[PDB]
Amino acid sequence: SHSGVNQLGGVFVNGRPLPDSTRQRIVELAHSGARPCDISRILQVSNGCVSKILGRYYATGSIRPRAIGGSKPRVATPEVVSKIAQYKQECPSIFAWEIRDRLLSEGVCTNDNIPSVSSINRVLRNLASEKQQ
DNA sequence: AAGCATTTTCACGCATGAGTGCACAG
DNA sequence: TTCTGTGCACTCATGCGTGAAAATGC
Repeated sequence: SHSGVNQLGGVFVNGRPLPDSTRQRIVELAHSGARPCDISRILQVSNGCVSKILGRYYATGSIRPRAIGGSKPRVATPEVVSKIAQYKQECPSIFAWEIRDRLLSEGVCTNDNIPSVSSINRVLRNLASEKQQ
């Protein structure tokens, strides 16, 4: 990414959150009685942004930005993960492909959402450390 | 009887960044 | 041969701030 200047002379990084320092400032200024437009002017942050941050702060008490990107589980869904754990639990010596075949035959997954063996072992590894935590 | 200021909204164009499944290796 | 661990490149459905138009407010 790269920094830029907005119509107010403020530096912003397109697609990224405003620095925590600015976010704290925003709430700090509001707390002392500054209206959103004042905060916008002083901190050279867009009015819409000031509004969103302040709004979310009042609703959640958080100044931290939410998680951008990533993705949601496609094959390793919670029920599938429970099942995988379920299979390993009752037969530790079981192979990933054996676990795959099971998820399929039992109908926990369709040929469209069946995890790759790799993912299955990844799931298994994720569970392993999880219980070490 | 007349407008500018504020605040509210959200389309935009951006940058991801979790989850997945390969090739490769032990 | 099999299997499972590593490292990678890919994917898109997210959330970002901005800018500006639509509401309000004053």
